[PDB]
Amino acid sequence: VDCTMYICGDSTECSNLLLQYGSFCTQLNRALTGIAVEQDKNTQEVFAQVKQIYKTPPIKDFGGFNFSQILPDPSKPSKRSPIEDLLFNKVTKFNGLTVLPPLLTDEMIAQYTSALLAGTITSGWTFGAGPALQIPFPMQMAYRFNGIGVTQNVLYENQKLIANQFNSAIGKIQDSLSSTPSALGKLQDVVNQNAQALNTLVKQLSSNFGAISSVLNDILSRLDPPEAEVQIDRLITGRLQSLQTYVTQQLIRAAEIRASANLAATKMSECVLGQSKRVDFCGKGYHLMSFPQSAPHGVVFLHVTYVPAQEKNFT
Amino acid sequence: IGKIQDSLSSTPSALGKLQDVVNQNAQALNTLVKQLSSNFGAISSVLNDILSRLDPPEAEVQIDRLITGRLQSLQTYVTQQLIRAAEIRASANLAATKMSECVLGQSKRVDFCGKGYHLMSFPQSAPHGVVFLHVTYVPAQEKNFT
Amino acid sequence: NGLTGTGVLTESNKKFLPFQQFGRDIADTTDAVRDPQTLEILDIT
Amino acid sequence: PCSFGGVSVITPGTNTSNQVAVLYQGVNCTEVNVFQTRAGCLIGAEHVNNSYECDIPIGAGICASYQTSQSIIAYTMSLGAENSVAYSNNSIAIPTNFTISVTTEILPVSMTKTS
Amino acid sequence: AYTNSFTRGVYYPDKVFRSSVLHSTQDLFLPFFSNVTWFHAIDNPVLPFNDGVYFASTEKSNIIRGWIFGTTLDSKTQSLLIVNNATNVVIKVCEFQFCNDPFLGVNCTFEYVSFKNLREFVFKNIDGYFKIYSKHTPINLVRDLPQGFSALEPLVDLPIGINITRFQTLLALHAAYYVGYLQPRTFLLKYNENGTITDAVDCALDPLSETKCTLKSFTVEKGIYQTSNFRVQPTESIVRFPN
Repeated sequence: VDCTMYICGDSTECSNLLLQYGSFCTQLNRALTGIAVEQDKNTQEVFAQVKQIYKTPPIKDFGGFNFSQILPDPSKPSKRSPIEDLLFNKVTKFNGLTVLPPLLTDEMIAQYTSALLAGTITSGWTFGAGPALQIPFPMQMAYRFNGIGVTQNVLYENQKLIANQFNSAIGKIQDSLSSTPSALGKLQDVVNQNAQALNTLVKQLSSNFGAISSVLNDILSRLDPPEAEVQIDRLITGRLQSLQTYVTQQLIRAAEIRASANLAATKMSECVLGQSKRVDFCGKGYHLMSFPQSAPHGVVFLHVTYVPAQEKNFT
Repeated sequence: IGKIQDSLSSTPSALGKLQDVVNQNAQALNTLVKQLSSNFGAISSVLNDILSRLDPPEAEVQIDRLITGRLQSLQTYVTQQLIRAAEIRASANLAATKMSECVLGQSKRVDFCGKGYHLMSFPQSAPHGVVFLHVTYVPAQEKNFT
Repeated sequence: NGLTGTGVLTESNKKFLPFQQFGRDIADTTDAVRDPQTLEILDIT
Repeated sequence: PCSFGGVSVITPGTNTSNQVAVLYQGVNCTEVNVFQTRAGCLIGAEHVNNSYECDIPIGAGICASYQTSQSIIAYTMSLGAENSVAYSNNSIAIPTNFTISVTTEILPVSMTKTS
Repeated sequence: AYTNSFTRGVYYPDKVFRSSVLHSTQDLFLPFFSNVTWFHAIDNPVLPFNDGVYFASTEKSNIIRGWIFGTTLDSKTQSLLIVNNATNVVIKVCEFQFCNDPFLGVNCTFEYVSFKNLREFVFKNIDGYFKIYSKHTPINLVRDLPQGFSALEPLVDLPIGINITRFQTLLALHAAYYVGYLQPRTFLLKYNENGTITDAVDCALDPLSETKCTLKSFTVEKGIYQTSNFRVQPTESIVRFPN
């Protein structure tokens, strides 16, 4: 925001009479710079976990695992997954105020997420702490199954049925995400909150702030001294206390947003880069895989679970 | 160990986190001290000359503007110091968690303490801060096989 | 002038070169003024 | 109505040098060395084929640095080198040697008290 | 663009002994782009004026000897008219029978009765008094005066301010002029305890100085900063209002 002209209405009078107050909007701008730099620091922290870019081989022979629904589409002009495009499609300043563009853009965000997906699918968890080593997908799955506490031969003796189940599950989750209209609640809430905040901030100007008149251009240099100072100082109390609550509801909002970001970063580092033993951390049930996706101002996860379903009485 | 001694002796960019909070508190104190000297429309800022010459019809508004300006500025002294306390308390919670988990045992968590496979950890003291050393294991040379 | 109070007088060392009238400090107040009538530096805190 | 915007300054350290460039925010150069960009008007910067990572961030997906000696130039963001591996039904990699590393970490603990 | 009385031209607004502290003051000072040539009368006489000299070189004099002039080349205004006995002076807007051409021989108070020794002067007519400042060092070369960083230290004075004519710091002992190009803005000072200090700094030589004054510091660190918002110039109002 532009403090001096916003609060004085570009008045030379206001100018040479308001120098009594001091550095108020200077530290206001200090706080605004602080929150602005915090935003980009958070974004870089969450999405800067990988040092080298990788790429998948062009031949798609992965033993039945049709990862097309999550892989980027080279044919389309934008190299994004079909579910990413579905998310992007379902998801849909003048009197001294400004809006800044983000430092990072969707193109390199998509590049980062695609590189992460390719690296993890190609080399399992090996690349998380050293040089990537190639290893077959069924052998990686056997390692995961031995990790959970089941003998490996079970996977071999049922791999076809397991692949069929996995393909069916991927199709069904695609159907569920296409059908689900209530998933975007938090992001919609944040956007609507910001919109309403700025709306009431701008609409504040039209009020008198208790003024015994309303014409802005004519009176306030028909008669400056005690009707100016009072109108503009109840205007500045109104303005800098709605911005006291503006800045500070924005900082507590950024505090909860940064707690969310910290938990998201931990989720990345544990569930996505490897396999976690903590119960009911990376979703409910048993945790095997992890697939991240991109969203406007948000991130989307995917999980793979193992569940038993047919017991029998025994002695 | 030798190379980490040399690296810490050489690079001076580590202490920025502590310097930030130190300068933040110093700046806040300087601002609140400075804001006293203004007049806020009063004819004078020295109270003795005030009550000697100009009474409190406008010294009552000068004390009103003083008390309200310090309402914002000292409620915000405690308010940004309070959000700072929230941040430092989250930091202290995280520090205690790291203490207990990665110093009193061995963590299986991925990249929770350093990069690689953690083996050892030793804490070191800093003014209003703490220092950790992580010893990890990294594979070096690879070969192809079938 | 116009300062009075109860306390222990303190010595001074502040120097003074070619152009002054009265002592003034940084803090927008008065802290140490050389004696106007004796031309001797005197600081009282 | 007419627009407005902040005037931004990009500079290296004082002891390093004293040459300085200027950045205009949100303005259009057609409506005001010249380097027309999406962000605005730049002086001393050029579309340079070689790229580096971000050193002094400016915004809008572009970063500038004191570069060719060193001068204030603008370059597009660079992430890192690319790589790929050979995955086959009968392929495997294995390590043979190791190494030891030491890393550090810093965290704040508290703050001073006043009255 | 610097050719000196050096970054003097910062006179001392009062005797308040600020010491080793930052403070920027807005006062009456002098603008940019002061150039001049050398001519004939069909190499620096009286300058474009105010009280002394400009901003970068070195010297030490023992030169000046004589005078018959007015400081504004008028002598109706305050001339360098020495009927001033060095303890009592005369300065005459005091109306006497003026000769349009001066001469030389073989009420207007100082006691109170009718310069590379860089003693500044006083004809700042805030309700009519008279006085002098004082500092010292000389001219044997192109321009000079010396370096430091602050105003000096207070002992005895009676200050009201200056109106003489040749922008300052002055020229004396221990054709047309030439001066340089100086930007007028606030001036930061640092009065060390021992008092070995002369200089200041300006704010709008360039965006470098803009940051220097905006951050209220000197050692500008590597980074990016934003100064005062540049309002896009509204040369004229808008044709939208009715009649």
